[PDB]
Amino acid sequence: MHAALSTEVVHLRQRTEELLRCNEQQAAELETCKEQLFQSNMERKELHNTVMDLRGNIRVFCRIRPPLESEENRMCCTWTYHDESTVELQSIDAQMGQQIFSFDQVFHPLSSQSDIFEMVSPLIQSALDGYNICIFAYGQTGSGKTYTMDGVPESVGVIPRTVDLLFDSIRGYRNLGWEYEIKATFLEIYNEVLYDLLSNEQKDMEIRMAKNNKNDIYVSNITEETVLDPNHLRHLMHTAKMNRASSRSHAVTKLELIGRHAEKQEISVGSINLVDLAGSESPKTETKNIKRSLSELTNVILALLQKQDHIPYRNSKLTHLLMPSLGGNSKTLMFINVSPFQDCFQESVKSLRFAASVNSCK
Amino acid sequence: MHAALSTEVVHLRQRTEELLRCNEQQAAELETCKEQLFQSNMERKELHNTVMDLRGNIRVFCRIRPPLESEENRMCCTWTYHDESTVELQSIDAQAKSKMGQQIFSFDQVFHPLSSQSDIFEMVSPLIQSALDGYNICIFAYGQTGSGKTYTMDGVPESVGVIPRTVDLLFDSIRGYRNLGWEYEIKATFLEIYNEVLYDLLSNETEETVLDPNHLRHLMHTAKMNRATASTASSRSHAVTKLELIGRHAEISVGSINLVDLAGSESPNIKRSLSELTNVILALLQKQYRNSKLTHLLMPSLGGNSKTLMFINVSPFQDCFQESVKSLRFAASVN
Ligand SMILES: Nc1ncnc2c1ncn2[C@@H]1O[C@H](COP(=O)(O)OP(=O)(O)O)[C@@H](O)[C@H]1O
Ligand SMILES: Nc1ncnc2c1ncn2[C@@H]1O[C@H](COP(=O)(O)OP(=O)(O)O)[C@@H](O)[C@H]1O
Ligand SMILES: [Mg+2]
Ligand SMILES: [Mg+2]
Repeated sequence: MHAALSTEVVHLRQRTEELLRCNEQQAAELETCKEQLFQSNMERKELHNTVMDLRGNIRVFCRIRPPLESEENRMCCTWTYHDESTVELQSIDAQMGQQIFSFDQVFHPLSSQSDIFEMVSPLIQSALDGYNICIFAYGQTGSGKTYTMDGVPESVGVIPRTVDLLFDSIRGYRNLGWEYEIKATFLEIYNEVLYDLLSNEQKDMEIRMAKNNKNDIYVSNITEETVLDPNHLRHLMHTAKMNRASSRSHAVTKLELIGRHAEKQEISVGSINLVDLAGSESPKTETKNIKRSLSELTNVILALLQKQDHIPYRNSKLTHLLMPSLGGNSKTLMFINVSPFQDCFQESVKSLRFAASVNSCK
Repeated sequence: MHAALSTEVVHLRQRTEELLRCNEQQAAELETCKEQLFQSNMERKELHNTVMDLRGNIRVFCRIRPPLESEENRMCCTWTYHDESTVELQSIDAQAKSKMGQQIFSFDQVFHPLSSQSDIFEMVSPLIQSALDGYNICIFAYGQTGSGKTYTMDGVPESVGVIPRTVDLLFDSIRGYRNLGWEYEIKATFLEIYNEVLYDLLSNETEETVLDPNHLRHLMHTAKMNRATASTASSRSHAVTKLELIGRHAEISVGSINLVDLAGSESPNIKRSLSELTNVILALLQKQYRNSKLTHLLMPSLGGNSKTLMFINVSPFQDCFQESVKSLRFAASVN
């Protein structure tokens, strides 16, 4: 019947016209809501940045690790916590002035990995909002550096926790229209010489100005993996640590967050630089450059603090590598790891001595 | 053939199922968006608290009231909002931008004339829950007559304000300390001032605890009514409202609440209490009392270790311009 079809058409055009209409109102609401969400996050980002500014763009921490179940009769020095920020160490040698230092926070032998991450988590957000972060673990060998950054399968550290935070955040960000991409890169620094950790073929790399920014950095010939998913990253990390076989080398692991918002044509890029510094201990029993680097690094932070105008980042491979992350907007976390034992008293006092020169900068 | 019109019935069935799927697609994106937008608003407001708590012990909010349903003939000046906390006013006449032509001030928050009573109280909220943690909160209303002070502190039975709204939460909080055990006693109080002569909003010529939510809500409205002031018979009265609290774990958590509705800030009597409050306040901020009955009276639920809060009410009218600028100036001065 032609009349049936004719009637089904007229109805069809009716449902189509009603749907096109109701369909254009959603498009309209979706639009404003989109705009107000972008605008809202934007302010949220700024409100977050203010809080980071108020707690400090450069904060120093202290972490005396618990003693190992295998060597304990080496009477740990005498530790006293004058408050959750100030700590003092005395030696058990029967008779300097005193040895007391202030931090932004002090973690004792019972502070869990989870507890230290809580000092870092806020920064994973800043990196996602386009800021650069640097996280160091400074101290003598055996004091706690590696266990703090990487950790142990039994109890994980800063880096593994950051990746879980990253992917969880990144995943959520999608609901805002941001598509994030992570650039992974791992490297080492023995004698002012850079070594890639995702390859074996020796190749000479070097720090050079970046394409679209003479202020940014670029390491030529290094492996820069574009993370596919957390499996891909887990593979990369395990693979990295693999070839890392030391306490006289600087291990840097950089994750660069490239956020791309398509419909708003806005781009965001921040970076996390997790550094497992080399032993700060003094030579006893040739290690020229290792004392250079560490001092250069601690001088650049001290400069950054007193707002020194022209800073010589190039005076060292490391300080040159992290230069764009030691800049203005940047935030820097510094974990001073320490050993409780007697034999480390003088060494431990050396480490801690950075806490005084940091705030004496006022 | 004409049965060839089955071509269009088919072609249409698709457009139909097309716009149908596309209908259902936008409804999902729009649900996620409102969802996310709501998460993004919460975070923003909490970080905003952390910021205000991190810097000072005194918040300043600015509130611009919309034109009353009866003032379609009053001219307004040009208002400009640059942020959520930066507002500027420009006079209507040219010769006005001839002298320091830039009136722009910054506060912890600026409320548009279309801001709901709930939007306001939402900034105050964080301070009520703070009283049960031991502090002395202090809420103020400042501005000329016809600005929004009373409407903000109290409100209208159709639209409740801060003083009422607190109450609600004040309890919903105790319903939370009464879990493993803790008991509270709401010591309410109601007074006022006229010309340095304190009266009372309860009896006629006076602290009674509260043992019933609506009970507190009663002596509250009683006071509201006992507050018999039709316009300038209230242009010089300071409507204070003490509300001390105490709690012992079921070791006596003492807090407070000091809601105030100051007198018109514009030119007139004495009104020194204000020029006095200002000094007392700027001096506290400077961080280093009986010049007015007011200051002296609430000279403890202030000072150090107490979170205070001030509202600056303004009218969007051109004839108010100097008075407004006078009010923003003051606030800014705190700023
Ligand atoms: N906080 C800690 N808790 C438990 N073990 C720790 C802790 N810190 C360090 N260790 C132990 O120290 C040894 C090597 O750790 P680490 O301190 O990172 O060396 P380095 O200080 O040279 O980086 C390991 O046996 C590790 O388990
Ligand atoms: N934010 C507002 N929204 C709607 N009306 C308001 C607002 N603020 C004040 N008003 C109106 O202004 C009039 C007087 O209010 P109010 O500001 O309390 O005066 P005063 O500042 O002298 O105490 C009332 O009619 C009130 O409804
Ligand atoms: Mg190590
Ligand atoms: Mg009034």
